[PDB]
Amino acid sequence: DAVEERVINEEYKIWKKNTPFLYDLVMTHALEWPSLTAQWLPDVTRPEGKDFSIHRLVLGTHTSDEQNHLVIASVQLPNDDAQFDASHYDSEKGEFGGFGSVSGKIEIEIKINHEGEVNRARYMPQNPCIIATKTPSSDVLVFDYTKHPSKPDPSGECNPDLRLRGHQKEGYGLSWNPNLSGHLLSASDDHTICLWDISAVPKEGKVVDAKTIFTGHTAVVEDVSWHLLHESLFGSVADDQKLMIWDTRSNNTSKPSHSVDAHTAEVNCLSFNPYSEFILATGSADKTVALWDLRNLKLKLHSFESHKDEIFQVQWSPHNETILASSGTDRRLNVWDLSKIGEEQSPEDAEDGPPELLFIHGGHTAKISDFSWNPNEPWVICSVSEDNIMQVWQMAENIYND
Amino acid sequence: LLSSSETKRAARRPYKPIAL
Ligand SMILES: [Ca+2]
Repeated sequence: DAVEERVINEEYKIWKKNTPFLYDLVMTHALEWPSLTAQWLPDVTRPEGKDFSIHRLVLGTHTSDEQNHLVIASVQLPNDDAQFDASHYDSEKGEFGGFGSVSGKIEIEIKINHEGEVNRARYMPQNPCIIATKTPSSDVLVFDYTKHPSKPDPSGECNPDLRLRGHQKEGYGLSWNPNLSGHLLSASDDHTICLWDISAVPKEGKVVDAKTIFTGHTAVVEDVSWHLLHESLFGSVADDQKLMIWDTRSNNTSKPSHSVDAHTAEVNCLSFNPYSEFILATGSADKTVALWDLRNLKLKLHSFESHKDEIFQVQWSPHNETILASSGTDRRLNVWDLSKIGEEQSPEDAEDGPPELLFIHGGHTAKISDFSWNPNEPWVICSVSEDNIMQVWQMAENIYND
Repeated sequence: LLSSSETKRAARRPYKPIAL
């Protein structure tokens, strides 16, 4: 279908022209290879007497034939004081271009040799130097990036600090317990969820077997996530259309504490609200994000509808309890605002979606694999797609601020 | 720049050009 490909490119051209109206910040960067994963690291540095701050991303590569890498990248973001750079006028477009219109703001800092594509990479909250990765093989890997060179050996020899065993297939779900240092959950296409405790690894060993294996799902487990306050609770979602809440203290690992028929299709992602301890979201192939209360899982609270294809990722804002975002197979990324649920709309606005749909990011031209909210700069998002594009963006203030 | 109605409208209509 060459016509749809032509339409997408023409629609991108319209979105690009519009950016100064809708964004305070928009950067588009072409990675050497596409990344399946994206997570902002928590640290930020503010060098002396300069107009920018430096933030960092955990990324990966997706090469079919070539050497893949675990990647750490730096991103410069402008301070509120900063001056406009007017040295890049363009007579064709009739514009100066904003912050990061040209190369200079994004850089690859570290590349660590990694066997196969990086399906997902997530840092350990208690020690951001530690990064777990999901590979196309069964072995979940842990890297302490300070124990590695910044520039890799060209042999491409993958030498992880730990190799975590338990699974029979690859997966995507990866979640560190923010209250129990070293406790990692993993989901897989083998229908299981594994749990490792790496806080007390003997003698500087290199392999670790799974402490527990949860076997409740009857299909591919797509995502897993710890509760953010309760160290024994965690959720999982799967192609069996189910949301499961698990208790690690329970003696039966084949049955969850609770099971819910959450969707009319595969459930691909979940995320706990970081402010409200009972709220969580799930995304699905039925094109909806569902909202849940842990204290009554029989009743779905709400359904966010508008997405034009399957949803694979969902994340809450780290700064605003009412704000979340979702992405998937369609090129658009949606930002929702639950406070605006039920607000009456004119028919003209209702054509574009329900009132709780705050923003549609149209900067990508291919399936979005992952995105991450910047924990230190409110409203900044990093999103990555299958065509190599990485965008760091921020919608215009007046969209969310009246 | 634009009214609340128009800025919201542009926020949910990514692929339609913005005019004044
Ligand atoms: Ca609150």
